[PDB]
Amino acid sequence: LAYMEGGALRSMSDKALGALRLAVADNEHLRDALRLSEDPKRPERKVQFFIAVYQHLRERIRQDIIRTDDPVDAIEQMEIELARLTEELTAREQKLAI
Amino acid sequence: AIRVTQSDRDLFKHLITEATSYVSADYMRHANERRTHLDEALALRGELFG
Amino acid sequence: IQSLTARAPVWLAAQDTLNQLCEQSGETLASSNDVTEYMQQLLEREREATVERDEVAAQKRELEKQIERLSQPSGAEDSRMIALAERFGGVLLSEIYDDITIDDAPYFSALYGPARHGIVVPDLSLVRPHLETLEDCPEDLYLIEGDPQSFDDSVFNAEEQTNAVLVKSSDRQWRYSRYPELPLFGRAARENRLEALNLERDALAERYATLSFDVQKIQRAHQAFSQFVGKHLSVAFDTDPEAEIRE
Amino acid sequence: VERDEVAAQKRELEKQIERLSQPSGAEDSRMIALAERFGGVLLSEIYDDITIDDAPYFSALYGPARHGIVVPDLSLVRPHLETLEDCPEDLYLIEGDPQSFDDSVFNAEEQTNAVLVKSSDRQWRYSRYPELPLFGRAARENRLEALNLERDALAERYATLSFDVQKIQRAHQAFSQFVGKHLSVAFDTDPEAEIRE
Repeated sequence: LAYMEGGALRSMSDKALGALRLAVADNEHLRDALRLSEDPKRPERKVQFFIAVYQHLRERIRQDIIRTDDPVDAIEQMEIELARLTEELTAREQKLAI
Repeated sequence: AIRVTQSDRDLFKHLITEATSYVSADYMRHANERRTHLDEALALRGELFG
Repeated sequence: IQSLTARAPVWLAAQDTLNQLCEQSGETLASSNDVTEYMQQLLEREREATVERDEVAAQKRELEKQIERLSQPSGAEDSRMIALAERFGGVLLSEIYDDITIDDAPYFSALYGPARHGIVVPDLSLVRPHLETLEDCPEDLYLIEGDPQSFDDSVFNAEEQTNAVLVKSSDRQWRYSRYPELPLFGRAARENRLEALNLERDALAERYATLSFDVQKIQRAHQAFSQFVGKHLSVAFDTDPEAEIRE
Repeated sequence: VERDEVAAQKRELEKQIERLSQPSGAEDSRMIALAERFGGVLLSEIYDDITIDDAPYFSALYGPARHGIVVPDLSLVRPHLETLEDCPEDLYLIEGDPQSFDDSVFNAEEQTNAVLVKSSDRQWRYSRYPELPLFGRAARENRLEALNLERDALAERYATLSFDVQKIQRAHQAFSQFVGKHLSVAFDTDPEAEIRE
């Protein structure tokens, strides 16, 4: 992004915020943090919001089947699980009984 | 199982993307603003001194 | 400077994707040829992991088939035998010996030999008309005559020996059966053995799960590298523009 | 992936053919040793040459007893019986002349594609006609050749797939070299016009 003008950066930021408002509608902690983040004169608030998001995700990982703490890395494991489960779903068809 | 994992993956993948973009774009905009301020300071300093 | 500036963003995007990709792997890439050789090593790991996966799958299939033979109703060649048991006024022999103890089970299994899973039918002439119709049955069907409710020991020319039994089946014919372990009859503890088999098959299922996961991981890694080269080589491994612009 | 698949199937066929150890189709040597230990001969060895047309009928007739020793005495076995431990778990023995083996005692009655045998008092045995009978083997070379035909078909398919993969890899190397040495100028316009200007 270093080789872009500020107008494009603001456009992306605004559209991302538009998506976030809907994504985070139900939660309250994240909603409060996002609310606090939008004053341009206090930048660290945005990174604090980011930290809140990451922690919130880490609680929801369900490590019974997954081990990565970083969610971004956990995406690949969910993808692998989908592929493997779809493969197991194939067929057996040895059906014969009383 | 495929249903549950599908829901979890969709949620993660969308929320993480929006959070990351929203935060990082502003971070870089601040970096560029600081660079512009430094350039302005040096230019006006140079011509003032000369 | 204008040329370098136009070129820069593409090179930077390419570098970020490359760093993510190689860091995701254990080895660090440095050139196009290097990436290709890494492709080849990835293929070799695919075709090894798949072999172990398939072999474990074969063992698991054998285990389920073995377990299934011991299931129902009195574990036997159940596919046709149950219908064949009711289509004549008879009872399955293995079912008559459902209750026998573990100590007499090997003896009886040796005694009855292949005929363990025959049917008891007290006349054997009433089947003679039905018989021509049997086109759907095990390749060797055994029939015995006696009272199904209080069946007497079939007249065998039997003779007990050390850990074995001798029998005269016919004039000028004898059979000699050695005591097996974990027999057919006594289908009370044969549930004990299928319990042992369930415990055995659990491990195969677990191991197969891990191997399949590994194969999928390798396949997706190859997909990632292919996607990369599809979208990336135009500027891969080129010299850094930040440096030259600074200069 | 496909050439590896074909190689695996060809291994399976080769394993199946190898399982035809001796002479063509494996026969248990332990039974030969047992036939040596008692005066007699292995039954399949006696009927190994019967016609393929009647072979399924005979195999249906004998049932499990197909693998057994023809001992005309039955006096040598009984003393040695308690001495037998390595033998197959269900050993079968028949009495008759090994050189000219008279029909075994079966009250056999022939049904449509099946046989019925009154084995003993209060016992009948019923069997259907199989294929690949133990008798009338004649080495069953035709099955070995059918398996060889299948194996050679798999080998040929494997050869074609290996050749195809080699072609594809060569094309890949060509492209790698090209983007390594001409990509910087690929698809650009002719400079002579600009030079003229």
